[PDB]
Amino acid sequence: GSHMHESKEWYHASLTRAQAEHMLMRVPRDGAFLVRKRNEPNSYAISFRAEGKIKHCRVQQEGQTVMLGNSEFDSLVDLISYYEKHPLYRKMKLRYPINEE
Amino acid sequence: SSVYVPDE
Repeated sequence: GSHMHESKEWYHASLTRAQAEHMLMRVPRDGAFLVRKRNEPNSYAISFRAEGKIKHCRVQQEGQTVMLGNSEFDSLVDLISYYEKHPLYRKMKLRYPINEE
Repeated sequence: SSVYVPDE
């Protein structure tokens, strides 16, 4: 569902980019990730570690769906489920959620 | 100046 991520432990709402990097740098591990709401309308970021570096990917909420690049999904939860199964960046998949404390 | 993974 459209707002089902609001009770997912990997979703951190208005966590800042710096706060997200701090969390990802505590015990660095390729495949670690969290999702945050950006300070732009209808915009989220996946913050993650892949191939030894920390990166951020923008996700757009467009009407009822979400878009990552050219790929559309029904919802953020569906997007995250897909990228647990198929690579998000190079060969890295979402594997180790950083949970809200 | 936030750097993100390139679009597309």
